[PDB]
Amino acid sequence: LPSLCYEPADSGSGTKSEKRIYYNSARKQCLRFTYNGKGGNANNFIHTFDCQHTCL
Repeated sequence: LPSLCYEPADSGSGTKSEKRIYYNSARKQCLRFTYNGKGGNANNFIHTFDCQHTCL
């Protein structure tokens, strides 16, 4: 599994409230989280398919 799949979810730093998807490596599921617009890390997908295809 790619190392980004174990990066913790990170809302970043902006002022937005975007709905994003991250891979929860403890649960082995792609779940919703809130992203603020800027920053964060690579465990941050626009769609669920992107997440499931990368980390499952």
